[PDB]
Amino acid sequence: MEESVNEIKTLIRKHFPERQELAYQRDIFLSQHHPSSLLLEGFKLLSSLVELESCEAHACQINSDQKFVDVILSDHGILCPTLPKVIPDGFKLTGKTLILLETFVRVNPDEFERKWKSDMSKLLNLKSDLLRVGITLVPVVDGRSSYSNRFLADWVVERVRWLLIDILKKSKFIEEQEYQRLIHSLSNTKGLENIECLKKNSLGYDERLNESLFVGVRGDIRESVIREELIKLRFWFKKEIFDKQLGKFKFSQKSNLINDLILLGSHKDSDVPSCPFCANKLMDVVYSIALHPDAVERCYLQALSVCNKVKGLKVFNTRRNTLLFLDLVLLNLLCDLFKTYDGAIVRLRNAGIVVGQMLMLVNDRLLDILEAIKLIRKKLMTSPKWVQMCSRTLKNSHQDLWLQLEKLIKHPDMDNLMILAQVLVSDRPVMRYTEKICRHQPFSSLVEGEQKKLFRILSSISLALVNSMKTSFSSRLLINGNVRLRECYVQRFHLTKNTFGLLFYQKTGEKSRCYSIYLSTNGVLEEQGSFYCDPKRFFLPIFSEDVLIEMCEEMTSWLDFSHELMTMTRPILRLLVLAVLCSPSKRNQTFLQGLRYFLMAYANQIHHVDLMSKLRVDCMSGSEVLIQRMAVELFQIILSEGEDADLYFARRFKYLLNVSYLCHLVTKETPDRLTDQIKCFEKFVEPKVKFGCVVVNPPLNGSLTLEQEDTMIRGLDRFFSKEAKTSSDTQIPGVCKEILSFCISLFNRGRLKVTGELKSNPYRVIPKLDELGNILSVYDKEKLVSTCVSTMAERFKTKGRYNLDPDSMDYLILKNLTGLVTNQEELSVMYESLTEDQVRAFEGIRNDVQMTLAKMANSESLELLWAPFGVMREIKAEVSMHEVKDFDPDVFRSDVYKELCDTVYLSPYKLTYFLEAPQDICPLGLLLKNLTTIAYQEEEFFECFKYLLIQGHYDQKLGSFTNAALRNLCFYSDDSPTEFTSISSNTGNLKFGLSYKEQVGSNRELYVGDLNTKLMTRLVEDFSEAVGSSMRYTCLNSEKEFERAICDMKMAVNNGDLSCSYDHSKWGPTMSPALFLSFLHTLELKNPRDRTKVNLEPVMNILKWHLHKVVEVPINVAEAYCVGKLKGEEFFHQYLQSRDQVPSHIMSVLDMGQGILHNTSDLYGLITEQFLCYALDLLYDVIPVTYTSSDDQVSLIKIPCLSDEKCQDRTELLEMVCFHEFLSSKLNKFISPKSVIGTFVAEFKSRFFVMGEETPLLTKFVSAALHNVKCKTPTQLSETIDTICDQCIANGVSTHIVSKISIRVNQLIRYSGYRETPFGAIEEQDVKDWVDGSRGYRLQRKIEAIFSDDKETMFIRNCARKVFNDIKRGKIFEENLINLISRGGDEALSGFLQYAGCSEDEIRQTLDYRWVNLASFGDLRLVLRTKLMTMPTLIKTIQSRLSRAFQSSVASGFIGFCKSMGSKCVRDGKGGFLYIKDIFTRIIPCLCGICERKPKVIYCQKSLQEVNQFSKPILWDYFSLVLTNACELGEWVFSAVKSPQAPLVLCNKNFFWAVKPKAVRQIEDQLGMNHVLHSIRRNYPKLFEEHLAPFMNDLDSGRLKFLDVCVALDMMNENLGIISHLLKVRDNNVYIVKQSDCASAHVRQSEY
Amino acid sequence: SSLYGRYNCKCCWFADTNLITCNDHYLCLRCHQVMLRNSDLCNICWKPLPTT
Ligand SMILES: [Mg+2]
Ligand SMILES: [Zn+2]
Ligand SMILES: [Zn+2]
Repeated sequence: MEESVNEIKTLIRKHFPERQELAYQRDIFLSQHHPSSLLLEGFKLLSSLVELESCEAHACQINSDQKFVDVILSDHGILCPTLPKVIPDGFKLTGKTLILLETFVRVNPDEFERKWKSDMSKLLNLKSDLLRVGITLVPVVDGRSSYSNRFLADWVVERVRWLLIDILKKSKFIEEQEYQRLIHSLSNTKGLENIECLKKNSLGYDERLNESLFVGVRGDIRESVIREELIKLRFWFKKEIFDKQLGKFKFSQKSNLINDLILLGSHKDSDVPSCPFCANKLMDVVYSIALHPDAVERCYLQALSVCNKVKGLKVFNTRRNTLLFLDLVLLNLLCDLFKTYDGAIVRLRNAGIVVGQMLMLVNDRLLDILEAIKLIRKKLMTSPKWVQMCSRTLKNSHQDLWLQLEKLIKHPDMDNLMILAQVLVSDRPVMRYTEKICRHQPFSSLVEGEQKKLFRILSSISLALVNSMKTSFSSRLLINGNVRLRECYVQRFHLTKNTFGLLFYQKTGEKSRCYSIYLSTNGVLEEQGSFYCDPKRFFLPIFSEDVLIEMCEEMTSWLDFSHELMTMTRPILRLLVLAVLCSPSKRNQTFLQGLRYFLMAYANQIHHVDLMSKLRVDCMSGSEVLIQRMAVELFQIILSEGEDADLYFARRFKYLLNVSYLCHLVTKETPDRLTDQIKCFEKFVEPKVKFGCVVVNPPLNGSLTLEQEDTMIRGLDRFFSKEAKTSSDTQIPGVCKEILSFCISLFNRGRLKVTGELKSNPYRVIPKLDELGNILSVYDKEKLVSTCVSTMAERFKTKGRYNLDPDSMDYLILKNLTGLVTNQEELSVMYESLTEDQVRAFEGIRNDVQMTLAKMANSESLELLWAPFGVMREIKAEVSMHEVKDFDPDVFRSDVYKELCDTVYLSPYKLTYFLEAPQDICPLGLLLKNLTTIAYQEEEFFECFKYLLIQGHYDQKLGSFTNAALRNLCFYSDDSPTEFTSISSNTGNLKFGLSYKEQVGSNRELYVGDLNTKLMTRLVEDFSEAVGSSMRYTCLNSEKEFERAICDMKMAVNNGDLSCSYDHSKWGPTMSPALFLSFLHTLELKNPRDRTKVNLEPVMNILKWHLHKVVEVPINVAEAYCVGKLKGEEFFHQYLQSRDQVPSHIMSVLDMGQGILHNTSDLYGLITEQFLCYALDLLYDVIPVTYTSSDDQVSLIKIPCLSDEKCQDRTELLEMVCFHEFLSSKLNKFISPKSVIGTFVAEFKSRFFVMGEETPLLTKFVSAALHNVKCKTPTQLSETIDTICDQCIANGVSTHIVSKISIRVNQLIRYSGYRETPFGAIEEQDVKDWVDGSRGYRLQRKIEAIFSDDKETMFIRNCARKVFNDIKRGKIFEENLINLISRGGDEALSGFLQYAGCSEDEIRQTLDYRWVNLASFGDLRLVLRTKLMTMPTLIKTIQSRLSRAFQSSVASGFIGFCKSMGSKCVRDGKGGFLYIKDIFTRIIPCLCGICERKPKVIYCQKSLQEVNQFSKPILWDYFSLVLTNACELGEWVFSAVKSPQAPLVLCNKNFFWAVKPKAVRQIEDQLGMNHVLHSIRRNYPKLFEEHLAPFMNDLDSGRLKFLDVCVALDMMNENLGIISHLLKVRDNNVYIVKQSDCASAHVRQSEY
Repeated sequence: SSLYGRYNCKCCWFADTNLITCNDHYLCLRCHQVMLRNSDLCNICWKPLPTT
């Protein structure tokens, strides 16, 4: 009895041997008694159990005797050569197609993925060399989090998983080298700092690593050495750097600035013409249209609706017979109406259907006469029937009502169809691909109506431009350097009573194309132009032709002081805002955002000397010359005028600043992805190659070679070797140890303005990194192919005879990609939610799955006849890229083979390589013959050639003492840290990966990390966040001192201190973790309680790992460089010269990951900035104060005396500020040329304070409101635009621009299924509802503005006043209402009117006004454009509250939203979704009294019988809003509204003052937890409604007053949202308004 | 300095000569008669212009 036969040797009699064999490992487990064997043969048995469950879950045979893949293929006869020799857990091999699986179990989310990637890429290396045998391999690996098998379950916690490690730890004294591996594996725990338990072995590299970091940094120097050193440094600086004019800063002059601006942007020496219209191909089309240069249609559009409904459901075989059947139908309908009606083609059918020789067709397409009929006579003469053979498939396989007539018939009457083709004679478009006659009138002479009309036509064109992506991304034409347009697409837009406008194009997708606007007024076509444009850059000016005109008119109204300055700058600004939109580019952003630096340099006194070299962005493409001329010519007409020039300079300053912020009109996202993915790799590696510390491909398991250590030490030695008396200025990265040691030494003893006080003790799915931002990874694609092959390879094993594979495989694929939320309807709504690139991803998966399943069937090297014929111009001259280059024949190119190299190869005499008939449910073993026949018949020829070359067997390359390294377990956790060097952590080297982030100036880089390297970074960032949170002047992650910096900086500009605005450059790439190590090594940071030194050694050992980190070269730039130059960039130089296989990993001393060590560098830039404050306070008379924010700062320096004339010494601040810049170079902080010094203007985080008030930024907030429409539901985007129009009216915009953004977002919802909701989006026609109001008061004013008589909404406010006075004051008190709220609303509203005392003659009179809902029985099922593989209302956000990457476009979001509002979206109870057209076509049209106060939003009861289940009242919602806001603001809401007397007062437009939000007096006083305990005492106890993250009895009190009536209203009514409000503080509370927006606002008193 | 704001006039920022005072702010002598014959005995609002 050694406590080993306790419940191991005798409990093993109790398990289930319910599968493969009898005792196989248990017989050789009974035998042993020696514990060294008894444990080793015990965990092997448990792992055999885990793999035996995991194989029969995937239905494979166990790898029996640990045999290799070579001998397991040579068992059956497939003789394969040498191979990477991997051991699988199991194997299937159903005949030339093998599944290989591995299983594992890792408990932790960190070491799960680092085993999954390891065995995945151990399997996926094996696939690339199974060409010699030609076997398709499919790998699958299952990792789980437990041992939850089928055999013995589930009191395994008392089984061998717990006590085998007890047997190990007890009997350790037998020979085994005992591990933390076996404890960490066999046990089960679920991670923070105190990493000091690891071993810390050291190597001979680490001592010379410490001889280069910690040598000259001492920091115990006494002060009177340092003061003498600084005085000597100032003497040297004023002798040999300054007074020789080698400083970096200089004074400004008010003439040389604007006389170097007009030689900077104003291109005088270009041949571009002077008028703007001729310079841009899209801007004269807008000019040409801006001057003017029903009983038949109802019988055509309804038939076309039926037609493309037939196109929706898959009916026929191919995707061309659908188009031929449908144009036969439309062509017979064309012949029909020609003879019945009198108002024919000549009079009435030229209202859009025929355009002259061409007619409308299925998916917004056009096709001409006499080529439609020449095309339909092709196969109808070869194939005999083709109509009765094909209309039978619509006769008994559709819903079989046809919705049609005698249109779909046999061989059409060609005789009168020739009369048709000769009436419609000729006018056919051009659509030209591919000069000095100025017929364009000057813009300043056009009357105001035609200028506004040029805005309108851009709105209409841009709407048609965005709609040009609605076309299906897999539909092609029939027939398929200017051209002549036979067939094309069309997107017609409407202008006036008879005029039209068309937009021809010829491809489908979401990128830039050739477009050609025509104009067909009365059937007469007309040329208007042609242009290239990228359509998803044009989302902004869609319905905004009154936001932009009122914006430009507000900016003009600021210049009120003088006419002939606003009658002169009015058309220049209009053409500026027009030409910016008509050509968006990154170059226009990077020009226009750089003029605020010019304006500050003109405003302040001192500026950098390389300022005018940074303002210049070089030009392309002609129109940018004119936009630069208009930018630099609008400046010198505001400033630099005659004798009264700088008269009111504050208005001119904010005017030109808001002109400079028109770079936010142009779209923030990327123009192309691959050019930015290149441009953010030659911005990552260009500082490192110049500095010279690049190693490529480190050995990556920790250890390094010799020369890589030497390069790392040489980079370290160059870093810490700047000399304190030389001229290596702000260009070269490093740090001198003398001034750094001065900074540390004055920080340790307390002499800086921040010390080591240190309150609050500072210790307190599976993505791959090569391919970031891509749609489908490699790992994810073989996951998904493995999923569908192993799923549908056993579906027709237990249900069929391998003979049934329909288009439900596409339902497998689509429900794996898009998840969920059947069978050719939701398959249609899933396929119409994939963007074009991920449509191509879908197609590339499904042909791969079909290829594998075609190879799945079993039930030759003697006959390979000719896959192409060997008498044409090729045998294997260029198709030799099948056995050497381009490894698999699936990615065989066709680019140089343009259009008819392939179809000549596609003429055999229909042999065995093709199949005789097209199938639909073709059995396996004959799929690829079906596929090549269905691609031959398709007129899709290169696909058929690839299927022949797969068919012709062209994929081969002519094949014709123990316990040491047994990681062969399912749970032995090798990926767990035990030891660590200075570079490693026993696991790896802290990988990272690159992407970009799409700012508006230039795309900043962005580093992501592995899961193991995302918590180490979190440890260090949280530590330095704590240490900096003890300090006082940083401003990165706080708000109290940010408002205090604002309150100091307003005072400093208003009194006259020197307020210098600084900006550092290349803060990311030039910092290094060696700098943070050498800084932090000798700090003190004394503890709060006992004042003892903090052990900073764990953060040293993490920052050494950060120093020695590795990154991944992105695979899309590593292919685009090897494609380039085919055997001119600084990164490309260090890609061609490397004599390895390829560079993929980059390791260097530099770079300090962008956002990865952000708070630590905030500490560094705080302490060294306070040191420079000390040095400038010592060496001068000034007293500085700074507000660093980890990238930039502001410094409010004041000068004590001599504010008098004849200075001669005070105007030599230049050596002071140049010396600040010199020392900042000495520390590491390089100052950029965008950093302007002086009085009158200060700027910090773009806030721009000024002598008078501040400068409001109209343009930034309006252009942020316009293209920030990201859409999930209409109420979601409605409150989103409410918060944006809230925070942009805090900052001084007027209410008219807010109301026109509101009208834009209302009309932008209504371009889809939604008709009009009384809640709408937001308040059109508003004034005062923003300061003393919230979302509830704006919806209340909207509903009170519907009833514009103030007689019906009153009698609801009086009821609310009665119930509210009877909850708080006297003689009635209500305490029983939760049963009345939850009973639905109608009877609830009658019950709350019963408390007030009402007659039955009026309690149903007010129950009559009612509105149609669409989210009554739930929410609308709309599937939106999101990523591949990415119950009541407030309960989900309270569950989100109790628990405390790749980017996308906006125009594609609106196209996906508009496609998911015409599907079966609305829900109706029992399932069975319907349309919105179906619901709104059943409404009975009546003039029933109620429908004549605001028609088709407010309906009467008697006109909603047929649709009565979607019908709620608004007086219930009006009562609910009036009650639940007066919970939390005011008793004034129950009064009336009257005019505020509107006298003839001073009508100034420029007397902006600030107001405080008055009368937001609540009742309840500091909620936050007192509703969660209220959500059980009066609610039904749904505290267990998914009781996640409890605060119950571990982490409750309550009894707050009104929440009993004021949470149930939020619980049942869908769109109040009051508990999201009262659990949050207000975001603005600083409201700044005009003078006449407070003398013309509605006055709603409390009691009046 | 601390009373009043710096010494410049608010109208044109760039003017520190023998200017005159005004209610909460200074005015240059050019800007005084300009804003006196611009509109009225005031701005559109009331910052400026005490009498001579
Ligand atoms: Mg700044
Ligand atoms: Zn012209
Ligand atoms: Zn003045």
